[PDB]
Amino acid sequence: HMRIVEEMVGKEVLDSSAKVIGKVKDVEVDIESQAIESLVLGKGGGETIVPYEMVKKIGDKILLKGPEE
Amino acid sequence: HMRIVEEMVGKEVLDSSAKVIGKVKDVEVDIESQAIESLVLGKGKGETIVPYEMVKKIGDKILLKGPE
Repeated sequence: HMRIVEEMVGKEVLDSSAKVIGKVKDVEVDIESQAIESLVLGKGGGETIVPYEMVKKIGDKILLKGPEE
Repeated sequence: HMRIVEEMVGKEVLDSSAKVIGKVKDVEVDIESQAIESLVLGKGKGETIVPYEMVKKIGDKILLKGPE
């Protein structure tokens, strides 16, 4: 249960290497399943689309999983 | 497929009786099931929580409820 705008947005996404890929710009949703399918991140100064199946944890920051994870 | 914040936050949501319940200020998702919970409407400070269940269509506006 999370507020996309007020919460899960503007949130930094880190890859498994503790690097920051960017922040959450929006969230692509599949119209059918009414389900999430990917996060659209922002560079800053243009967009990166990361599959939601990559997200490992979502707390203060969003942690993507490793290649072996 | 449909981007959320972009093409869905801000749009007005209308009744079955073509009435304006409010505008979508936010949307909640069940980060586990990967499902959109409901829409959070700006008012008529206060908030209305429309079970995303209903939503019949999304165009320049959001249409909902019916005979079900």
